[PDB]
Amino acid sequence: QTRGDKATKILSGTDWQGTRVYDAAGNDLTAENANFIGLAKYDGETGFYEFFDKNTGETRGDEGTFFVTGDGTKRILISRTQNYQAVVDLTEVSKDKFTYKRLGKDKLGNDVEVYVEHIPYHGKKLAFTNGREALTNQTGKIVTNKSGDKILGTTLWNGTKVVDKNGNDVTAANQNFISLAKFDPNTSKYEFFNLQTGETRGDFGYFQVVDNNKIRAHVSIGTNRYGAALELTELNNDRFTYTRMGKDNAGNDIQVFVEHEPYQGTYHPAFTF
Ligand SMILES: [Cl-]
Ligand SMILES: [Cl-]
Ligand SMILES: [Cl-]
Ligand SMILES: [Cl-]
Repeated sequence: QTRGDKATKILSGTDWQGTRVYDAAGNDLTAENANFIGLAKYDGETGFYEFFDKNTGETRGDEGTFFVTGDGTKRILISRTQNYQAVVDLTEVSKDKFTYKRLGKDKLGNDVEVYVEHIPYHGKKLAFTNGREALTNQTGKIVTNKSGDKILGTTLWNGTKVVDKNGNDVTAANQNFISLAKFDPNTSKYEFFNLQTGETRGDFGYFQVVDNNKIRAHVSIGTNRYGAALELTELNNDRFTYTRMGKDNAGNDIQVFVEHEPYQGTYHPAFTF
């Protein structure tokens, strides 16, 4: 069990409610950062979260993938309904108290570091509006009795091939998806690098393999901020493959499958963050 695994178990064990927002000195800034206060339901098994309104109990319409980094230091959210991502530094994860810090506002409207406290919620029984759906795309063995993250951590990887749903090669139509990829399971850091030059593609941040090894989720904190929760269709020491939208050889928009295998080139890329 990692420190992230321990945190995730605690987040999954109860519903939560934000209580107060404080600066480090304990000045109450809740009214100036009211939007940081709501209810939450976390399901570690499916790597899924949903937020609800503190006063009414109704969904905030914000659901998606969450995780805690392996080292226990950060929570990542990737919203599939509200088109954002967030990384926050965790300061406590205990059965009676969950706290993170981030940027907020003081009474004069200045930027300050604030701490958002939460305690267990025992009000309305909360249910996911949608939940993690079934994921049924598969192109090879998907290992489930070992940590997905640890499988990615075994080697540098590179994209080797892109195929359509019938196995037709469409790699030349999707070269933008072909990178040298580095994954660190302990820190949950990933970075993509150019295969020709060894240099970062400027796409880097935090990743985790979630949902019984069926999703690779990541958030880019680089030049172009985005997140993704990509369904894995093969995952083992020889190969991993995810599916997403791409192009066919004619330039039509189609479902594609991006295969990766352990990298055999000469580069030994370093994280640039
Ligand atoms: Cl998601
Ligand atoms: Cl393991
Ligand atoms: Cl082919
Ligand atoms: Cl394997």
